[PDB]
Amino acid sequence: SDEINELKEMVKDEHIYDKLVRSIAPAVFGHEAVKKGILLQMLGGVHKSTVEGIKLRGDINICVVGDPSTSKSQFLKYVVGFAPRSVYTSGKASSAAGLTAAVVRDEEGGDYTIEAGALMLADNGICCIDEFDKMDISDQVAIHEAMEQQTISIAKAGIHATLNARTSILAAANPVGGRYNRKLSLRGNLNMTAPIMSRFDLFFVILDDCNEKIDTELASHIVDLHMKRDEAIEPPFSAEQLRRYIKYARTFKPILTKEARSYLVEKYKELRKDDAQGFSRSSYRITVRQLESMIRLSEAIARANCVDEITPSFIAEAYDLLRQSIIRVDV
Amino acid sequence: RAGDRIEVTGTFRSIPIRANSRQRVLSLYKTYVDVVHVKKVVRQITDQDLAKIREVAAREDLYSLLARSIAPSIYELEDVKKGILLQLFGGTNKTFTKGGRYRGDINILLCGDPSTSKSQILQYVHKITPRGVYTSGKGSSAVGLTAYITRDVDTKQLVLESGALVLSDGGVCCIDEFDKMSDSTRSVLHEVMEQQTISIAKAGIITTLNARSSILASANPIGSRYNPNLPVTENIDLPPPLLSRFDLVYLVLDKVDEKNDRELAKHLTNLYLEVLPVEFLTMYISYAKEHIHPIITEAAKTELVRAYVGMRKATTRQLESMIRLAEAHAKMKLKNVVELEDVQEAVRLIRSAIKDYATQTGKSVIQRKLQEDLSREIMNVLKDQASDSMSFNELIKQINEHSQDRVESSDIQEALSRLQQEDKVIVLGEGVRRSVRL
Amino acid sequence: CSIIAAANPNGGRYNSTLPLAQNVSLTEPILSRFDILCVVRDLVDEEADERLATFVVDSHVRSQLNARQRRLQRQRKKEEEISPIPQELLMKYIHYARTKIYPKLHQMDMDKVSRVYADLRRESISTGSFPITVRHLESILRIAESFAKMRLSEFVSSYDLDRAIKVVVDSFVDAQKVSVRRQLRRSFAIY
Amino acid sequence: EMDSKFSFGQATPRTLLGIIRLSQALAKLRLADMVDIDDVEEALRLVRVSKESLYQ
Repeated sequence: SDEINELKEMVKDEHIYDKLVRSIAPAVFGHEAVKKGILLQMLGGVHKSTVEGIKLRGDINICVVGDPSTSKSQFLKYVVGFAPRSVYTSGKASSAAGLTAAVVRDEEGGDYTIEAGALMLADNGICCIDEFDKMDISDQVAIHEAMEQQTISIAKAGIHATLNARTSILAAANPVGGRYNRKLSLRGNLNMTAPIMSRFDLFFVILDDCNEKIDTELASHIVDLHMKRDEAIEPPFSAEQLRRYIKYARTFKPILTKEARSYLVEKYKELRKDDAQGFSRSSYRITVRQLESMIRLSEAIARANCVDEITPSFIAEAYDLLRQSIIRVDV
Repeated sequence: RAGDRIEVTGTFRSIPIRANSRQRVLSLYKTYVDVVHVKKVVRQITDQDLAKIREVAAREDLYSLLARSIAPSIYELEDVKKGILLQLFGGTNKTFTKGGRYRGDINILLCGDPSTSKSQILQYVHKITPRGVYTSGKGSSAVGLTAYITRDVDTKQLVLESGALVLSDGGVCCIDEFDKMSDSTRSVLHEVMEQQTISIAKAGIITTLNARSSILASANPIGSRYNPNLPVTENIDLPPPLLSRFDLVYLVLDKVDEKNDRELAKHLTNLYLEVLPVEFLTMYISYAKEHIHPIITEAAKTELVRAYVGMRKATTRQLESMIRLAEAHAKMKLKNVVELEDVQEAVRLIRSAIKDYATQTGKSVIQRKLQEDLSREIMNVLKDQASDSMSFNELIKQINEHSQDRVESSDIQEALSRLQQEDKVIVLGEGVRRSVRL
Repeated sequence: CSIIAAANPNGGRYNSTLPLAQNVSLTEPILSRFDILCVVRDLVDEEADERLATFVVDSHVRSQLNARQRRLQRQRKKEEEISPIPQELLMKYIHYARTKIYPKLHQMDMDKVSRVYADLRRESISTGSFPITVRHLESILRIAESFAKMRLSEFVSSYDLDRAIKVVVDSFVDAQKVSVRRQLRRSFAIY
Repeated sequence: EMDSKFSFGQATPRTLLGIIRLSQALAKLRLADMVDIDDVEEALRLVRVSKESLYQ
């Protein structure tokens, strides 16, 4: 066809990294930091790893906390139709099953049967759960088990089960008071325990302000949308030609081949001496766990621009993306 | 269909039965009747009704004419009568091809004084809609709503009957007891508030079936009243997310009120001794709620941005759904396009919503006053010892003595759990502790 | 059955200076049904930090009859960079390292351990963090003959005892207090 | 009163319509068709002993 030839024309463009980020969602304005991150979550990274042993990480997992009834809820509406087979669950029913995995009682010929829930059917699916504060104190290690590697285990009144929910989660919790303080860190305002945050990636929390200008332009931004028909806004791509485009993007495997790994190691070695502000400073010490994300995002951004190897120029946006958001942590 | 009052015009017959299942042996017979005729006890749209309502549509006071028609016995109370017919005039599905999928349905609620025809109004709304629901006192539940496994007496197999929220495909969900509802449920209505669907995780099958729905809420107080000169939100124990899942709320008022309760006694003095139709207005709206899909001109958006620039002197959720109700008021009478000035009383109704929160949920004054105060004393305690020994008998003393602005014992539990995560203290039961070192 | 575990303190590794009853929520007697407490430490380094950092980056670089064996020959060099004795066969003899050989002991190489149990229990009751009992010394000789089973030998040497001593005594004392430095002044008397 | 010490009731017509109901009820057992003030004083005769049954 010519649509299969349309990709070959569209792969020979230049600013598609900047063309795509403007053409994500018409229901949002601005926030160009978090628009970059969700697109990398929309694609997949790499999963092939070392031999005879550990299977490493396969994806990234990003959250954004913010004040409720704001533009945080629009991406959650956006992704669940935009993504392949991706389910959405509030994650409030923390009693029977679902988020927590728990078998059913003896019915019609047997107990110990497997059950559904929004992790098992997210096998290469991008599930999205919100409202971290209102769950119980037991599941916060259960999904923490589900995050570090890609399998979960169960032995509740039956034999051990070897199931591997190949997942990539998306989160949006709530702050401790609904309004985010500025002079402090989010170590108080994370409203959870410590090691799941270090198990997580970084966030780019959405800020808030009441200015005379931004409310006026957002008012004009919403009325033509809330028109029955004012389709004067032009995304420079359509939905489905973007959808088949990433289906071409997933069929590579770029490998770092240059000697910028020697350039890479000094940056983290400089980085670890910053967030540790003392020998008795807090245990949010960004350790060797994050080095895997420090390269597996770094290949995925080059997997967006269809380049099969890693340059030291491409990891410039990789270093600061934690670092501009870790200085959001570090005051 | 099964389950109705019935009359039959039947003849009579009788049949034999075999006693053993495999012989020709037979003797106590069984009778049965054979019916000849049975009796219980897109509408055909004419044009005289459309001509009749256009006389009423020529009358400008149709809002006031529908204000007086909804109350055959109820006291006047003009403010509650606005949104009820407006929710009954439940917009349309202004759906785009790509992006959006917004629907103009909104959600009103009410709470306040007990038994002010809170149920009979809901019964009156059940009259005006033919295909609707009716909630019960634990007739439905969390697992009792949908997602069934039930071993029926005819075949002992699976059956998936829909819940009431899916069952209102073409009606208005009337539902109650939203302060005594269990917290195993009151967790899936957020999804039908948001994705308009019910996700079923049952042993049978998975299904993301939608639910074209429309809701109103009839809550109840807890102690005695709506407790004025207090924050009214802390009475109704409720997740502060779902406060944002209602556009405009309103309470009712109460007082001694000797000029009005005397007048309200004169109403019940009457109505006992010795056009306001019942279905003719129902065909008037159920024609209009699918034929006319009106467009908006620029003449509304200029005043619309003038409200928000005066509003900032919530952000967008309150500012969005007002158009979803300003459309329906224009869709009520002038069934072509928007009206440039019917928004000027649509802003009056939501002005009554923000009159109810003059005086947590959406408020941060208390948080600011509390945390700063909490920070001083902890630092002084940390400074005072070679070790980090802060026992329970110490902290009940001096801390309580400090300032009598905070409560006695309802600030001694939650003062540490938020401070647990900020490298300060640890919990070792109702007693000894261990604090921060340097 | 055998039991391993993956314990996790309430936050950081040094959640207190005080003993391990203040650190873990697990109480005393169930904790005493184990043999040893492997504890990790990582504060601040450069040359030990790169020794992980330059190491782990190369691991991610590890991503027809002849060609079936040429891929099998490719399987050799991918795990034999520095050639650390590959796992094609090393697991293949553990199965009869466990069901074919049984070890025994001697008697002339015993009473050096007598003061080891007695003095260290004495040194940790006046300084009581968590105690040792009759079962720790039972675990002392047990992991001693574990090493000698890997010589496929049925005996117990002299080299294996002090090896097995100097993996338990240091791994007990190195979780005490600020006063681990004073205990290390006793440590080389064992060696 | 407005107190949480003893009593209930906060002046609703839902309390009022009961005494309208039982008035014609006592007029039914005592039919002389004398629905007047003397009939309804028997009604308030029975509601004053309804409340303050706890005041001893």
